[PDB]
Amino acid sequence: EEFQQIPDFYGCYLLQSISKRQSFYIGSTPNPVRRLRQHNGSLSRRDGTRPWEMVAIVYGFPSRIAALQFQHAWQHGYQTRYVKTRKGGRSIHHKLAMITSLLKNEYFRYMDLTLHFFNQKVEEIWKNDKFNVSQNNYTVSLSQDALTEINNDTIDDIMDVNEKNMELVQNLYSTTLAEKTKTLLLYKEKIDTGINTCQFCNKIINLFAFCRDTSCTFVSHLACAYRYFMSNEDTIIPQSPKCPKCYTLLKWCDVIYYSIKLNKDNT
Amino acid sequence: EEFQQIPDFYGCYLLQSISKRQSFYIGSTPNPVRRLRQHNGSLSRRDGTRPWEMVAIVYGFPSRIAALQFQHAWQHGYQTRYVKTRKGGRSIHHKLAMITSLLKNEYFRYMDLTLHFFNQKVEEIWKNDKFNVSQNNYTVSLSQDALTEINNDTIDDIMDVNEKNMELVQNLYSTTLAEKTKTLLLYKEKIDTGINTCQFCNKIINLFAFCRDTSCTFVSHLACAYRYFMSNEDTIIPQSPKCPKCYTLLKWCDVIYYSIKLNKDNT
Ligand SMILES: [Cl-]
Ligand SMILES: [Cl-]
Ligand SMILES: [Zn+2]
Ligand SMILES: [Zn+2]
Ligand SMILES: [Zn+2]
Ligand SMILES: [Zn+2]
Repeated sequence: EEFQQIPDFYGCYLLQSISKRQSFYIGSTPNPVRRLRQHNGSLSRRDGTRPWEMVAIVYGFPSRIAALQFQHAWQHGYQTRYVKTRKGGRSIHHKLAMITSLLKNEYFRYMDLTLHFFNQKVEEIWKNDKFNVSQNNYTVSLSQDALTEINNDTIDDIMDVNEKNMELVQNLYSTTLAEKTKTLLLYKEKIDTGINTCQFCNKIINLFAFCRDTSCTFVSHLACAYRYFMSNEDTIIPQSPKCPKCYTLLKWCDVIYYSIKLNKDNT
Repeated sequence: EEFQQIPDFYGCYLLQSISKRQSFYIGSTPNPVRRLRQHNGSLSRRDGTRPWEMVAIVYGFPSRIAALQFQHAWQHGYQTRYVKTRKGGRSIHHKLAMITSLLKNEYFRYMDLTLHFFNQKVEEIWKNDKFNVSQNNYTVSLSQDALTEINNDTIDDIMDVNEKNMELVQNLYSTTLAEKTKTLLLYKEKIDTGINTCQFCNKIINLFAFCRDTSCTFVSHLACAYRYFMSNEDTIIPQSPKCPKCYTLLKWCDVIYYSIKLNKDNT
């Protein structure tokens, strides 16, 4: 209906088999923790494909549909270079080239997505950009205590990677939700308390826009913020929206997420 | 969750005041009929802005969020030309230039949107493209019995336009839903009956793809269809997917809509 929200979490992930390093899987899900557990099932109930390491996830999608299409393109879409080139290949290099293609050279560039690595070696192969996909505007993060050059010579090695990788995926998922919860609760507090006017149109406010900095005093109509942001390359989405009060670089999709969510939760 | 659907209907509309021809309003809604009625309220409970004629609607959006952003950009986004130019102006020409900008020159081009006119004079001013926004890939339709050059010299004139415009908006809305319902029911019938294999991978099928032509026999995994479609300019969305069985030009977003919906309704 007219109250559908941007998902709290929706990501597109790459799995790499811990023992079979040239085996990959691309999927998408609103709960990576649960999904990775299904993917691995039980190692006791076998060719060694399982267990999988989730090595990277792209998240922040405005909906399931847009995540599905990122997934489709990742799996079977074409690479580009700053024009179109060869279809996505088999190696880790090709899998990671497609990410760069989609985020940097494709319309996805405008969605303020986050690319997160759970494996540092996979992060560096990506940063490498072997095929020179690109010579902003997404986020790249790497897990604290990310895995480095994986050992898989032994059973204990393999079970260790699996185990640490779970913890790492769990930490990103729970922190993200918790950070969203905290930020939401403080925006609600701001609305329930003050009778604040929009910074721009000065009319007592129905969708809201706040700063990321939850102690900052910037508040406005969502459509007013957009107008200001489009005023001071971008034609239809503000790609580097600085807050007019603190100048912290905002993510416009983030601002919409809380706007939509705060509106939804009320009703 | 993982069962969110592409909306049965979600559109971005332009209103033009019947009496005040230079007054416009841009909005978006999953139910244009209900929304237009709210916009007009009652003419008995006044400056003559009301009643509004809904002159055009863009629909087919994958979600509320994407419709919201089309709306934002329409209202306050920049025009382009085949580079960026002047911000959207006040005239009917400028309002309609922004549509062309968004559909033809912007990422929206890939969403298989439909631009529908309820007013033929507004359609022709749009087709005119006074500012030469563009020298595929959306649909343009015009209401059967669309209004031509509006009379608003009198009360009866004005109430007549209002009245006919309602009927016209109602006919597009109800037909669209009914056409979607019919097409869905026949795809369900196809699944409940046959034990069909995918046309491409030959494995007995979890998302489906069918032809628009509901009597056509093409069926496949959604991801398989996408792969085929990306094989035979487009880098990540198949812009002219011809069915492999009948060669009718498909809309990929339409195919996803029924795919997602058929999957959703089952569970
Ligand atoms: Cl296995
Ligand atoms: Cl009025
Ligand atoms: Zn305002
Ligand atoms: Zn601030
Ligand atoms: Zn198949
Ligand atoms: Zn066919």
